[PDB]
Amino acid sequence: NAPKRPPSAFFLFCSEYRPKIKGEHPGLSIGDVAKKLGEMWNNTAADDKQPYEKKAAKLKEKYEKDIAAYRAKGKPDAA
Repeated sequence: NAPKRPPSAFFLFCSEYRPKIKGEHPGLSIGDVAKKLGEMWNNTAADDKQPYEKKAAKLKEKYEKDIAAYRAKGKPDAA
C-alpha cells in the first residue's frame, strides 16, 4: 500500500558493519556508527561497492515499477 524505498548500496555494507563497529566502538550512536561506516563506504574501493550497489539498484528499480504499477491501478481500491 505504497512501495517505499530499498537499500542505497551503502545499506548492505552498513548492515554488515552495524554490529561490528557498534561493538568495537560502543561509544557511538546510530548516527555515528552510520557516519563512520558511511565514510568507509565512500572510500571502500568503489570496486567493493559494486557488489552491494548492484543489489540496492535492482531493488530501487523494482520499487519504481511496483509504484508505477501501484498507481497504475495496483492499490487496495484498484486491484
